[PDB]
Amino acid sequence: GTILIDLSPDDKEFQSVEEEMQSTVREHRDGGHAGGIFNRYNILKIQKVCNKKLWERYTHRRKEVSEENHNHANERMLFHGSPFVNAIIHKGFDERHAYIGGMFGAGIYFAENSSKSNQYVYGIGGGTGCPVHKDRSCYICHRQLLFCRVTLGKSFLQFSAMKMAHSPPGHHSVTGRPSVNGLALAEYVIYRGEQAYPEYLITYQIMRPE
Ligand SMILES: Oc1nc(-c2ccccn2)nc2c1CSCC2
Ligand SMILES: [Zn+2]
Repeated sequence: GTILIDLSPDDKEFQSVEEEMQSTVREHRDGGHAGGIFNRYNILKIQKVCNKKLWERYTHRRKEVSEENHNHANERMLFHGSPFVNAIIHKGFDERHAYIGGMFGAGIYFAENSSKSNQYVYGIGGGTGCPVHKDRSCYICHRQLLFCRVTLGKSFLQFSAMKMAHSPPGHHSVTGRPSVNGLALAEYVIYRGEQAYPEYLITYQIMRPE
């Protein structure tokens, strides 16, 4: 079902995805332990994911959420990093892709900062790093993450952990907001796979700083 269409570096679409990817980078408090040490990426490839079946399920669910939220789906483009990016782009988000130990329970987690999702590309805590060198800060191996369409609808806002099986009643997602003793950066959780579509597949390296 899924077709990958390579975007050209001169396309305005490639450029706006690239800029979001680069501009939403932050320096993490773990000193790069999980995701590596870098200030920016080398963006090699951005591909559009075209799967009609997945898109239609996504738009059908988006319609439902929107009608349940005063005609506002509250859609945003958000990043997702995962060792499962290949299964995701062919068959969609399902419960294998959930982060069970997440602070808001087993849902699918998205970030508005690419570097946050970069921490999960090789696994939770960055796992054991790249398959070839077992280096969480590998500059050689090429990484992939997704820039996704996410339907948040009416989002339930939290500053601290609260483990849930689904979005609270009358809500369609949970947003972790940044706070003093809490999160450094935002996080967004959906508990239904049809509320995200993996629109862009980004191949990149983290860059070694000067
Ligand atoms: O992009 C992300 N991915 C994952 C993740 C976790 C387990 C399996 C697959 N992905 N977690 C988070 C983010 C970004 S928001 C913080 C949590
Ligand atoms: Zn490597």
